[PDB]
Amino acid sequence: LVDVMTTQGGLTSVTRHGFNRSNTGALMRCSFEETVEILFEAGASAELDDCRGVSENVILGQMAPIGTGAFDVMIDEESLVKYMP
Amino acid sequence: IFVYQNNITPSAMKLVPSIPPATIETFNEAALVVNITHHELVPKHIRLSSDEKRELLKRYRLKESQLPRIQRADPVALYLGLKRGEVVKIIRKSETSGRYASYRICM
Amino acid sequence: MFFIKDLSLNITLHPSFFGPRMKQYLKTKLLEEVEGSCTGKFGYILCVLDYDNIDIQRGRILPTDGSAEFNVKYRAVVFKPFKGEVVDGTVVSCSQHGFEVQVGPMKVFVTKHLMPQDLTFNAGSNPPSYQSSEDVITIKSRIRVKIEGCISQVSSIHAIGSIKEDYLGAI
Amino acid sequence: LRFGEMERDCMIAHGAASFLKERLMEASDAFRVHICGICGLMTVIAKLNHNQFECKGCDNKIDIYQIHIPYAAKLLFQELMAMNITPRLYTDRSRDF
Amino acid sequence: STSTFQTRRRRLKKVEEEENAATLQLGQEFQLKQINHQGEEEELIALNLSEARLVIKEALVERRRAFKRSQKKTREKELESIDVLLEQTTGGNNKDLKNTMQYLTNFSRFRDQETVGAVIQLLKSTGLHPFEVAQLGSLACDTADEAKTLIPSLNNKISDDELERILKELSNLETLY
Amino acid sequence: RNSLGNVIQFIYGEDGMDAAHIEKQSLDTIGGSDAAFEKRYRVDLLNTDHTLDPSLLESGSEILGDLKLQVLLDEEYKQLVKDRKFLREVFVDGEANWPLPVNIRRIIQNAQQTFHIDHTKPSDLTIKDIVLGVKDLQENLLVLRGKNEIIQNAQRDAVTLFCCLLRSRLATRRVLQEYRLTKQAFDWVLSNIEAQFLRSVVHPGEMVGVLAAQSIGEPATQMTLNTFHFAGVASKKVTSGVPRLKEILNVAKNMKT
Amino acid sequence: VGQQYSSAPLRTVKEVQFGLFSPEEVRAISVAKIRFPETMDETQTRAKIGGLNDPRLGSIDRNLKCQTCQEGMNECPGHFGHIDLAKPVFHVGFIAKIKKVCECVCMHCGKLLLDEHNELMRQALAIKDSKKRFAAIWTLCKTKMVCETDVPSEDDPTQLVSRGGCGNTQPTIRKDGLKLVGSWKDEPELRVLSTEEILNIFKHISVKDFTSLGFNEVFSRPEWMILTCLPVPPPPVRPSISFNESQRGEDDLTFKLADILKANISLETLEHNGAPHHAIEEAESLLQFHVATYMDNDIAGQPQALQKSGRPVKSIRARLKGKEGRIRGNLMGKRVDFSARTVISGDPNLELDQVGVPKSIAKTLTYPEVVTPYNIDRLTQLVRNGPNEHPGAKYVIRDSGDRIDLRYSKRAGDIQLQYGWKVERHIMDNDPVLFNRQPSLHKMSMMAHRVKVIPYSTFRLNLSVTSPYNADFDGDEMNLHVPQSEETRAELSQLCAVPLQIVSP
Amino acid sequence: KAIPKDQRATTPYMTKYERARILGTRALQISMNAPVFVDLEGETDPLRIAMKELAEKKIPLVIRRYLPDGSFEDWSVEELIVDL
Ligand SMILES: [Mg+2]
Ligand SMILES: [Zn+2]
Ligand SMILES: [Zn+2]
Ligand SMILES: [Zn+2]
Repeated sequence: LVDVMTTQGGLTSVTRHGFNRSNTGALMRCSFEETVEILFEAGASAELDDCRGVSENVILGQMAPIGTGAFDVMIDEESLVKYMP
Repeated sequence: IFVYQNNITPSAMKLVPSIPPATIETFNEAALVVNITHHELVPKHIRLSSDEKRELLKRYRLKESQLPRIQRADPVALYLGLKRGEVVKIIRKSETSGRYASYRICM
Repeated sequence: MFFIKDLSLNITLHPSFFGPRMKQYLKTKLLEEVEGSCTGKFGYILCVLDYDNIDIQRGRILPTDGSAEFNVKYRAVVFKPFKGEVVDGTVVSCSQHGFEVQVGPMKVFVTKHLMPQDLTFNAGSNPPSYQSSEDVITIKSRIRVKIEGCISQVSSIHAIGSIKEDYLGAI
Repeated sequence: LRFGEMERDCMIAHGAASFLKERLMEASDAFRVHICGICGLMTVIAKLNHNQFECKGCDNKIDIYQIHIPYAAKLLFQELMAMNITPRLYTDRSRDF
Repeated sequence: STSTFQTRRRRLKKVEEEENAATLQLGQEFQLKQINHQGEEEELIALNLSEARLVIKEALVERRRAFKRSQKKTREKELESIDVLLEQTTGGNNKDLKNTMQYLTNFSRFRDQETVGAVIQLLKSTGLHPFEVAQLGSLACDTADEAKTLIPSLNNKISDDELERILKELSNLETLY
Repeated sequence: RNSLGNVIQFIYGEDGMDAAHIEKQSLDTIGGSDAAFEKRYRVDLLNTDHTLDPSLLESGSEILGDLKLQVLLDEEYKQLVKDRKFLREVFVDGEANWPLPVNIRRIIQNAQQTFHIDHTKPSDLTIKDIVLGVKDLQENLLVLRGKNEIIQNAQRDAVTLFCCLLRSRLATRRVLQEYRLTKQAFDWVLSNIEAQFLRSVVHPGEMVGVLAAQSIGEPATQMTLNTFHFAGVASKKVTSGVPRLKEILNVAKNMKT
Repeated sequence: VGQQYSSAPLRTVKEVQFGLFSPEEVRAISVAKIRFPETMDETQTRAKIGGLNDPRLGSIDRNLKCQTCQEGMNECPGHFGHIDLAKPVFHVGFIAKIKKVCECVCMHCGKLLLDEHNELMRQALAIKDSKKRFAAIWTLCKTKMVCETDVPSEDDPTQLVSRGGCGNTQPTIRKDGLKLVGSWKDEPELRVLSTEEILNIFKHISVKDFTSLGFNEVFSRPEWMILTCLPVPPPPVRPSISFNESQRGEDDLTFKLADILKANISLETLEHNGAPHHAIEEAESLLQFHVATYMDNDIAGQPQALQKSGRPVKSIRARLKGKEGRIRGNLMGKRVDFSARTVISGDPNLELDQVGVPKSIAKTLTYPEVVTPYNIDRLTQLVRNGPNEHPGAKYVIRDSGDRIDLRYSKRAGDIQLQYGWKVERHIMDNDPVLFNRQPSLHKMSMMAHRVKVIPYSTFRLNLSVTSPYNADFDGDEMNLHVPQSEETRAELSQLCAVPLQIVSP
Repeated sequence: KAIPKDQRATTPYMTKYERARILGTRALQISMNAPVFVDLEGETDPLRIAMKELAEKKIPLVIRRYLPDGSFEDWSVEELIVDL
């Protein structure tokens, strides 16, 4: 928590007036106290969203990079062959 | 390094950034009276050669901006006179693990 | 004018075909959804080369169903005509409005008005034809057209051409 | 039953990536839509029979995609377009990072 | 669809699709500078009839072989020999490939992978752009005027005389029937 | 990191350990007089009164004197020492009890009655065995992995505070006179620790952000409100409780106290 | 989801490119000319006029029709129609910036007010962050109030260099209601800034000038904060509510638009008839009002734009505004299917990880299983067992994507299952579930459990798992969500399982 | 960006989140009527089967671990050490 507040430069508060203004994409901040306002000044300045933040995904109903989603899975056809007697 | 007493003329200060490369700094007396860096809480920082950095990044897959930052005007940032870009290696004491490296770029 | 462009594609596969010879089914499904396709973007996908070295890479499992998905990079021979290209082919159909010649997998039509003057149209003929002081163009004769325009359409690419210019016509 | 923020934060805490995607899509909103690969909007005219697709304006037919997002999201995005704001939805990243 | 090795970052305003012609201006997908799967640069691949015929055949043939490695556990004369190859490795509803093979097998100009070789080795010393090296390789031509008219992208790109020495040695290599 | 890429700890908790695997173990090295500390971890093979009484080690009497071992036997000491100092420079309070992965108090208690060790007969450990092993142990409590320096350096760090407990416990004088371990037992104790540790690490996925968050608000919620136990002694009034916490997170200028 | 396959390829969203609607696109996208303000009654005839809501847009009456697009009602996102405004307007939310921008540029020639020349400037033009490189450039121009013609270069302050002309004094500006007013000075000159003008200026702002200010040459030019063509959201956005037939109840939004439309017409008709010059701007404000009060209705300019009966009105914005609304109320938290809730009690006979579900629920909640040789036998068994005997099921589904209501469907008892089919079955002993008590602020407030179907209507849990939920049996209601995939139930089994939670981080 | 089998850096172990998804992912596939590379000693539950498919490390999958900067490291379930 503390580390989060600091880093940036000095003391970034845990409130609409602070952390929720950061370099974080829209929708994510969109999801806290300033909603419509936020969006407006988003499409205003041509924002672009990574869609990397939980909220970003929960809003697009996609699987968010989180534990279970902190990685992709695959089928190694080459190891799929050696697996047959 | 110039050490004024009560203050400098706003007509004066606006002459420092007029002779590059050379750089100039400004400290008040009442300021230097005590070396903050000796304070129980403040832990030692350190400048990093434009290589030890081009490394730190490489070895952390870091984009300049993703690095924790320090204020140009940060007390210790001044005490070591950093520049927009130089990185400092804050090495503190930790109750989790005795030591704990950390870094800070300079904005 | 025929081309060899390097292309890729995505194939969703069911956990079902996740056998020991999966690679097989893929290359297969590839050729099913590839050879014989059309795109004003790529033209006629005719044949896939180097069947042996088709790159499947690793495929990734989806998240709600176990279907996998690979991006199969391949290479095939193509063909997509251009408004200025001079090709010759065999005639096929013919009418009061002009004949239609076939060059490669595509059919290039030719308006009675887009061909020479001294070339009238004869109907009381059989098969139907267009006669000239010395030329005669019917079904099987071979012509050389000058594609004057292209038109992309669903799964094909027709065109309008001419034989009015010089060095064009029957051979 | 309401699966609210709190029960959300809790899953994220657990790491249950998908049991979440579920509660949110496959278990509630979920809806399919056709985006234009050009003007990232809910434009595209999908006549799901003759395959015909189109997006006159960004005048398409070719570059088209289909996606899975809760209905709310479809809604929202429209509501915003309702307020002269255009939330483009893209399927490939160009910024990298 | 079937992506084409180059992701041109389309920024909303998609309006510039220039015309196509014999101004050697072919779609984006066909500039002389296109990218190979490996990730390198490679000149466009322009095939001339007969040169294509062979290429397709080649593949169709060698496909057959590999199509059985896993099963263990004269003009009118080629029309037939081919139809079989197809009724062997093709999907059957590839009416397009068929018609192509006839055209390709009827209008071609070279049977031997050798004569076709000389053709290439010959033309690829003109520095002409692939689409010319192609048309020039699959279109009968006597006068330069005949060539330079059907293929206007030439005109200035080569003295009349030389193009004529090129057309003189094309008729000679022009395999018989 | 967070949704951007910005770091916020180059190691979760500055130690890469998962909260689940931690307890209040004591740092024997810190507390205590310079007097007892010696009477405990000090082993001098060159001295009738400061050598391991053969009734402990098997090769006890054939040691009293070896000068090649008093090189190690000492390298150890100068370390538990360098340690003592390190710690007192960190835990100034003097506080010795801290949250640390791998409970080693127990790991041994098990090693004890799992081999039915008897406090009568002598061990069988080479003094080379102990020291040279406990040294290899730390070589494997890897928390970070990198193939380069920068990282392999950060490793030694995220590990530090631990080893000190380790060495504090696996002291040549300790290992034998306190808990009669045998080559076997010992070699076991070392095995588990290398693991119990490796398991104690944190799993690259764990949404800590949210976890962290939850864990402060949970108790935050139970905090009493506007109490002031000082009231009844005005002028010695200070802001404490939720209104205070508010004050913080808010980064308020005009604080009450 | 949404039923019916589509050639279309299936992808995920990677980026979200927020921009602003250029009037040109608004029309482009639009399918409805949207001329009339009325809803339907083709003179009472039930249908819809080629006027408002469906002059092609989506539909109602359970009728495919949606510009052939058919698919009808469910499976068809409305389409946007447009509605050409007679005279440009402000964008309620953007008034803020539209102003500030002016303050940052003088009219007439419309250009920045501080080039590379003024030094304090440079230091701004470098800050990469369109968000501050702006509130900076502004802090430096709200003061300059004269479009300087010449300023001393990098040499002698004696030699003057020229840039862009016309020094026509710049006016200071103040926000009155929804219009912008500025003064010129010697005894001011107060005149209202006509939108028609502001727009112009903006239109004339340079490319590099856009950018320099927090903008974008492609997705959001400032000239687009001023509405010229109004995008009209289709039905699914402002759905009606029918009380069978002859009884229609439309949505607020549909009404505003109406008023906006009404207002619009009455305005146009005033510039093609007896135009009493300055008696018009008396209804141009009405447009602006509606066109503004439509998106937002909670402003400082008091008039709440009430709707007969004292009802406030529901501004589009009003819908997204946190808690109980679009963003925080429908997306971050949804109500969900396959959920249950009842009073709980203690069972000193269950295992820790178990949760005694009462039968009643088991028989109502269904886990869609996939017909497979491993199960066919046991599966069909349930199917037969019907949806009333416990160990049973209540729906079977074929590859053809169609439901089989096992409680009806003549062929109930019939049916021969198939490899690849699914059988929404009853929850049976040992299915992994997501038990939980509110409020949730602990990982341990939602732990997976081994189901254990039991009699009586109360969820049963083990005492020793009381505190993690922090619940008592004084009539404490708890919830329960049932997994749905095989991978899903795995995330509950291998991660959120009560025993996995015994040690708190 | 791609990382060679060498220069490998990540954990040699399997994140519970990794296993659990695999396990889940597999079972899902199994029940999707997918080939099962092990002798079902009489198992009828796709999970249970997957769990076996795993304790014999005969699961054709490769976890691609992505790194903040975009590059990834691919790890097979054959390799990944399953302690837990
Ligand atoms: Mg209570
Ligand atoms: Zn479009
Ligand atoms: Zn429709
Ligand atoms: Zn001006």
